[PDB]
Amino acid sequence: VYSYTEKKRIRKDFGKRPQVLDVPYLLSIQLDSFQKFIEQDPEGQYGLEAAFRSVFPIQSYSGNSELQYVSYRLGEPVFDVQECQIRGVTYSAPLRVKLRLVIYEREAPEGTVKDIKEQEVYMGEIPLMTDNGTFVINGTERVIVSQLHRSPGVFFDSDKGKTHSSGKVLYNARIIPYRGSWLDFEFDPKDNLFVRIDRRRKLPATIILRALNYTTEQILDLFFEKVIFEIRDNKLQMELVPERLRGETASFDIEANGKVYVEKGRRITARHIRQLEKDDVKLIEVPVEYIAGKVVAKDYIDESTGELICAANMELSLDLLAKLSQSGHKRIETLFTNDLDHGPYISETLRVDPTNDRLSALVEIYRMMRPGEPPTREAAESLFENLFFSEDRYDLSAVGRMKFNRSLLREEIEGSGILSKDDIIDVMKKLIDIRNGKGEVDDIDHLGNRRIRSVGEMAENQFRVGLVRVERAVKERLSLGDLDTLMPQDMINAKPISAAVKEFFGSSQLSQFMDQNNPLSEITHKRRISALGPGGLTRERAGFEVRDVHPTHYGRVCPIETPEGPNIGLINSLSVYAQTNEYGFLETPYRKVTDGVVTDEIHYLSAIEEGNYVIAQANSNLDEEGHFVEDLVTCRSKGESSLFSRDQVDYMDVSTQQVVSVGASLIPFLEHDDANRALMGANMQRQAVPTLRADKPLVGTGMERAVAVDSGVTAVAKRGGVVQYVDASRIVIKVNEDEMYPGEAGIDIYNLTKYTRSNQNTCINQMPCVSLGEPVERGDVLADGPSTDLGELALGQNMRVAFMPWNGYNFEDSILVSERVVQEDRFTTIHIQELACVSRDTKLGPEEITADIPNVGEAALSKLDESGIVYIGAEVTGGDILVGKVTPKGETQLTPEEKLLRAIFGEKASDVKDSSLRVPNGVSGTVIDVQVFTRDGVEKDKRALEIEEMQLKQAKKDLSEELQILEAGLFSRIRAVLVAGGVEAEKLDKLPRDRWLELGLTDEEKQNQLEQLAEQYDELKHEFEKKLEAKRRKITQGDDLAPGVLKIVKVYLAVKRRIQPGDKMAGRHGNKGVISKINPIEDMPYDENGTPVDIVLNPLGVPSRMNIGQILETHLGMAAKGIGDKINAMLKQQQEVAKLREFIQRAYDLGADVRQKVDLSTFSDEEVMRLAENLRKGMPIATPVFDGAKEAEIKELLKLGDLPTSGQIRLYDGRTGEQFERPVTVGYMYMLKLNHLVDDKMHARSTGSYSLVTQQPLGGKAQFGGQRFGEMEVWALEAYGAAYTLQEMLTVKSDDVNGRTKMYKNIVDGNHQMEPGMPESFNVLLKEIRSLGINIELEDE
Amino acid sequence: VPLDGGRFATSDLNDLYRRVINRNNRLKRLLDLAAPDIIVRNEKRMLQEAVDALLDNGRRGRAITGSNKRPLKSLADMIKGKQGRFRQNLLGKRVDYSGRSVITVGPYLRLHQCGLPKKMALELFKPFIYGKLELRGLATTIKAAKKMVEREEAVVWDILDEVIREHPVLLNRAPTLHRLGIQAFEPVLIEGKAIQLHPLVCAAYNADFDGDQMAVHVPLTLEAQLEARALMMSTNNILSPANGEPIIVPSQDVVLGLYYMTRDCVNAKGEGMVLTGPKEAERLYRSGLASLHARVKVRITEYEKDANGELVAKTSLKDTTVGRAILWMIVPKGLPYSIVNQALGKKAISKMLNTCYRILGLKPTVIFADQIMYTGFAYAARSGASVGIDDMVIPEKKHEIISEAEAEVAEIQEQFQSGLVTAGERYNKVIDIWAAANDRVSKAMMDNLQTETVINRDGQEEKQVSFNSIYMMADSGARGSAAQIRQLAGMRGLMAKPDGSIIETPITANFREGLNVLQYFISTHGARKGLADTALKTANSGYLTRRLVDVA
RNA sequence: UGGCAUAGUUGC
DNA sequence: TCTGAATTTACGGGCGCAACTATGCCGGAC
DNA sequence: GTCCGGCTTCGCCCGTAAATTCAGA
Ligand SMILES: [Mg+2]
Repeated sequence: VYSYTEKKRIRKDFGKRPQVLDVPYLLSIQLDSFQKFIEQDPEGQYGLEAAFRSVFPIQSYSGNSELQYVSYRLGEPVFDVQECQIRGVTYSAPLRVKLRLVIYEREAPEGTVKDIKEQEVYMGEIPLMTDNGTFVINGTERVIVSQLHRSPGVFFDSDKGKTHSSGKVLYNARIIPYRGSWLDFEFDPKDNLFVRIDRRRKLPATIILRALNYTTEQILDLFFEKVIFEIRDNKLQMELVPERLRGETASFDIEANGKVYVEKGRRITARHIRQLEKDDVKLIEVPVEYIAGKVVAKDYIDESTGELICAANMELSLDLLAKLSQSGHKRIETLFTNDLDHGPYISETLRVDPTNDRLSALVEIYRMMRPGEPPTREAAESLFENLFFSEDRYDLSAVGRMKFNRSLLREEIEGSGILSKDDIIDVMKKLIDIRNGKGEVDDIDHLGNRRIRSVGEMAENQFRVGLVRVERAVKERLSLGDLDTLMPQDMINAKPISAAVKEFFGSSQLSQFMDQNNPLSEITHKRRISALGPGGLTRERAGFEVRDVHPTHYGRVCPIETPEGPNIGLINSLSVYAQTNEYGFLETPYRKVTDGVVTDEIHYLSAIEEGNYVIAQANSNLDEEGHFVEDLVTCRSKGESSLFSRDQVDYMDVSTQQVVSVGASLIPFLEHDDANRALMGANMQRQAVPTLRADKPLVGTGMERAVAVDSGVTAVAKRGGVVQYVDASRIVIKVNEDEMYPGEAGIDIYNLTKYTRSNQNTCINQMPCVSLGEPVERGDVLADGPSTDLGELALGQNMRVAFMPWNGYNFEDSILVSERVVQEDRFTTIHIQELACVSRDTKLGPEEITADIPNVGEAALSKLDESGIVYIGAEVTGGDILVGKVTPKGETQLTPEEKLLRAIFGEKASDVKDSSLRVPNGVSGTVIDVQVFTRDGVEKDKRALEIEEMQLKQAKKDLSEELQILEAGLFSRIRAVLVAGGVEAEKLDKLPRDRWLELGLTDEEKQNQLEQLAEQYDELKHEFEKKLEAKRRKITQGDDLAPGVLKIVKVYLAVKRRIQPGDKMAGRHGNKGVISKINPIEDMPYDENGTPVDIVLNPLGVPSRMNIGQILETHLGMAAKGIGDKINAMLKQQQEVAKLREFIQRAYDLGADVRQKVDLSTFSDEEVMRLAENLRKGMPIATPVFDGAKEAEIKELLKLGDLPTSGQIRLYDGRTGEQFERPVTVGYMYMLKLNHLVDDKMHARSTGSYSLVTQQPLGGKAQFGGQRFGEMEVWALEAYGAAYTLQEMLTVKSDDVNGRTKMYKNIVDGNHQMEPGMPESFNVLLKEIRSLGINIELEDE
Repeated sequence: VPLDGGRFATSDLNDLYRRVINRNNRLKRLLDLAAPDIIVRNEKRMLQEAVDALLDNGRRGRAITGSNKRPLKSLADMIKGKQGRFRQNLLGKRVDYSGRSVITVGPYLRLHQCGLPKKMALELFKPFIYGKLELRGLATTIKAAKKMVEREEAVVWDILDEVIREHPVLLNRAPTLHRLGIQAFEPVLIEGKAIQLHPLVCAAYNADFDGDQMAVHVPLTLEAQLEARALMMSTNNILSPANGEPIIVPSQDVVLGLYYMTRDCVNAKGEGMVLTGPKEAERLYRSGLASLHARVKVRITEYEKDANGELVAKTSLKDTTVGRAILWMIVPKGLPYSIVNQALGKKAISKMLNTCYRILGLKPTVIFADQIMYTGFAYAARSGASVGIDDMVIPEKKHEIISEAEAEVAEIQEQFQSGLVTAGERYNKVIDIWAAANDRVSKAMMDNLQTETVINRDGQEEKQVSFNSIYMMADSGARGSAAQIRQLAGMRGLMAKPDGSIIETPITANFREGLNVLQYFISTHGARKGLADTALKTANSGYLTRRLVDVA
């Protein structure tokens, strides 16, 4: 079945596999993250509620007064999104928080307070996310890219041998908190465990253990096992645990029960260990040499002296053993320090450090943190307590605690945000275990270790950063305030919150100017994952570790859609089906496989969870019941693809597209393209400019419709219904009774956005795609925005392409375009440009927008009105004055003699100069809009008055139109209701449509419905009047302009760039090219039928650049057009519907095992005609990204038409008329007109403004700058003998003021000779060196 | 410098100088009233820190940061580094009389001229136009001449044509890796917005026409113009400065055209007939009576200058083809005939140009290169050499080679699991056997591809070198080599990670076939390597060449 | 009317 | 207990060229 | 609106100087 919208044009689908999971809402991440930031959460886990409950309540430093929290609310936006874009203000909501302040009197901890004062205090504005996932901050739409940082937790790395120049692999364990201080436990070549906080300086690890109030003997007991020596009679009978004997050599003869298990010298083998374990040997006799090297566990005291004889961590010797022999110690504890499994790392760390007591540890840590300051006991204690244990200054977030528990093999996943003694001990023990040899270090690039911050989370973080400062201010004020005088308004200052929030949304590395020149560009900019930004990496630091594709990127990140440049692999793009876990980790769908049957229930799996599973590949054959037909299927168990049997399969890939993103999923025959060329093809689809008319890609992938609909460029019908009205700038849909809510009536109005500027100076324009009385279903597109045809993404145009060299005009990558392409204006683009003239209040008086422009005749000012502003619709070219402003800020006043001399010359120059915003040279077009923003109290001019009057009239007209449309719907509903139970029809037209409150109806719910409709009418009228008043107030009031600017005049030109040589064009498979010639139509190659080819490409670009996908596409495109041709042949000459539907059905049934199966028997011979009309320009074909059409199907489709199966036809030369031998490949390929137009690149300068510090030419073309003769260019000129050229290049042409002025005068005089001089930048260098204590001088000859 | 609004630019030196005067004045005031030793000591320390920050910020530690928390650029920071005076304003400077624009092909140009747009030509040569206008009396005052130029009157264009006649312009591409990245051309005024760049010089510039932009500079003085004309003209840079080989060798379309022209097949139209000269060959080919590649006999007169500089004619009957005879009309006199009696790949054409240069001179070589470009373009257009999907024929030996390699890796893995070999040597053995299998597949592909065509209509079958488009372009050296055609038709082999680590898992499918999801995931590792080495490891080559230049 | 920072992009 | 050589550790410099577009540019007392 | 001021760690490589560790007398 088809819902009357995709039935207009059914895209022939070649996908073999059946779709299981519909493509999710592509903008889900942004909208969901922001919705869970402002939405009220009773649990307080998310967003502003969490921030308030974490900060509030606030008490003074003592228990004097308390400020607590009740709730918060978002006020209505002051201006609409479009109004904000026009005016330039942020689209934000006021944040009003109900705060109550309580007062505690003398000895009233829990008793009734003196007073409670509650007020709804205003705390800054918070920017709002529009329906498309974008923010309007200062009139420009901005996108906050999601960040991919290291998850909080504990991570163990290696620094594998790059240090110490000996190959030893050190080991480091970092405890990364969400908000706090970094703690690192590092090893050294001597295998001593050291610690460092915030990577300041490395100090022994045991110090912090002592800082946690641990005694040395307790530390040794904690980190080591204990060996017991018993002095029963002699020889120190040792308690031996046999499993501890493995891994070393028996230094003595081991014997028990008269059985020498291991002889002297020989090492202990496995068999000996088994025998000892089964023999139940507990105590053994040992020699005296063995204990000579052990370390005593804990301290011992002598009974006689009562003092110490041996302390903890002391290498026992004969002397110490003798000393403790007579003291009465028979049981001696030592540390089991195996050479290769239980290292003495803690023992060496304890020995090396100079710290023995807790206070010494605390002062050492204080001096490390605060170097030089006089330490204090309380200061050091407080510093250490606040480092990792204060809830306010340290917080392992919930995800952080979860990861911390997971990495330590704990059981629970919930804990405290702060660390603990047990946590640090466990981290150290795990690091020591890693050092020993058991366990493995973590890999940072694993996607299970990297989170996904979104706009909501970062906004919450910045809001909390503002709120902590607000808390500090409130706490400070609570101490010095007369409590019973002030409400909680002066107590709270909103400046910190607004400052932080607006400084994050406006000036941040992740809040970026949106790339808006395509639905694809926007939708893939919003689904962007950046490893950079605050808390992330930097493009100059990370290298060749996060750039590479990890095995865990499968299904969670696109490996091919990444930018090429300084940051490659750091700006990863989210995959099509990838979602974000509850904790922020990327997870992807998978079909569950319980038994051998593939169940149709979807489980979302994260990297760590997916690791311990075997997932069958997407391209696995299944039957009707669902069974892996092949005995062995290809799966991937632990990031390692291999072959597994039919039963172990635990999961299957939901779709074949899930490995790529929404950028690379739009490339047909992706699998045949080199991955680099897929990357470039996606990057270049992101740059295509919307042409005049969309052209419905003939060879798509089925993701065009999803991309177009999900991106907020179309007008998707909110509710199904019937198109009641449709014009160029509005749609009105009468909703069906089934979907109609009770009461309000209830017809949807869609106001299409007409020609308006985009962030890239493209054109945003929505055109209706429905007619009057045409049924529409829910979710169907009514109007299609830029680069869209009938709801399908159409970034470029498909046209006839031939692959062959043509007289060198397609030499390297150049494209030869026929004059027919430019004649049809198919690649003609509309670019809207904004020019702002600002009149300011400067010194020497203000600026004026008068039309009395000096030094210019009336001819140049003809196009301006009486107020000095251009007319709307005037065709302006380069140099024309758009808004001529001339200011009293002119020149100085002339002294009596000076003024008399000036007047004697006969000149009436006044004190008014010419600024006069004019069109940039080389830019033409038509003026489509003029907006005058006037500051409060400036006496707006006549043009501003006219604009405001027109705007007020238009606002009234649109409001009245909406009101009467809704009321026509309401009256129609009322009339429909009246048709039963006392219907009046003959006399219903006699009385006016208004006087329907006095009618006669029986007693039922219908009269109640009529009353509800009447009340809806009354409230609609009231809100109508109020809305009109509000719009008039907003239009008539002034504008909050910048400080010191009088008024702004913004003129919108609309240039139309058709096509020309130098305009870069590319396909979808990384194939570029600048047009080299607009060839005449009669000069192009033509086939037997005389149809010329629109474009000629170079075949040599296909083998060198292994993008075979174009050729296949071309062939398929040809086939597609062939089908359309036949339909056109069956349509231009009218033919019976039977034959037409028969041919269409045969075309749609062509395939191997396609799963589309469109049946035309249920079209009613009237939708078939519309389908044929849509298919007469070639049948659209869908080629899924990795489930595409095989070559055999392409040959079959070619043969269905009258086209050769080879895909190559015979062409004749347009010039000579002679046949080209070697039949050439001709088809239909999808060209894109990338946003690199030659007229935006061409630049030239002979003389212009020069920089200030160094008198060199300015840089760039926005300022009339010169090209940089780089250092390598200087080397190149030195390689020649070009000494004079170089000298004039760097002296007379760049920075010799006298030299360049004289050279210019000589050129004008006709003499081409230069005086070399000395560069000014050299003098600048000399002075800069002299600004130091260095005396550099140019000594005489 | 005033910023938008009343606020001035937040300069860096001013802040540092202005917080050194602060400490100095504070310390002077304290010493005036004899403040306690501790306070004056701390003030002296702060003054020392401020002066150290002013002279070289961040050298001592705690680089003081202004608003926006960016360390201030001190004097040391201004004179040193890549952004300092030496490497930003003294060794390389911005220059007037310079423009930039996208480049196009313009095959019609000669080697010594480049197509300059009329608009950039007018904008660059404004002072020269003013001088000509004053000389011809069309504008007495420079204001009048400027007004005439900005209106683009019909008469200033004639001035522009008159002043562009013999005024070379330097054309420079951005990465001027070697001295041929900046070369002088005679401008030809073009109606457009893109610079037309001669096809032959592209190889020197490394300038493809897929969006590349180039910069035009105008020599001003007579010395500079003569240096451009006599040192930097593209017709003087025939030989690369790094080696002796020519640098203006025709790149991809010309070589393909010449390869197609100079070639033979066992049976074509007009085969075996005896021709009276190259002119007859061209007449026959244009008339359609003989194929461009058909074995014939042609009376060729070649000039040998083995005498004391005297060209001696020698007439003989060469067994050749129609295309070879036609091409012989372009070769100059002194060259032998055998120089055009081969297939004329890219290396053959390069050797041809080199020999012409060594034997005849410079001007004959320039003319020969221009004629080679023209004829190659024309006959490549005539050939209609296209690329299809049926041209990447898959070998029938690919599957069995793959199976044998898989059996080898299976047996090596079996040995490894038994402990006979360790992980590193197992990995090395797997890599080597996969490389051997890939080489075998490539060899079988090329064997099946080169002799693919067997053609006969006059008797028994006779094998010949194939006319396949992919092979015809690979053999000619136009574009691609064994590796890329191998990836197209044969198995594409092992990949390498960005850190120069080889993924032991190969890719068993070519590009004509699928490359399923798993295979298109191993490939992305190699693609990431290739793009990272382009954007991250180019700093090493640039640093090395800068060191080499600055030592020598 | 020229400077710095951040982000994005093009050619190598 | 001293003294020289070799080794280890700490710390400062380097990290290609050219080009185009956009926004933002200081926070605290009278 | 006009006037006045002093909390981030996390890269790879190599050359060179300072500190340590041998290895003796
Ligand atoms: Mg290029």
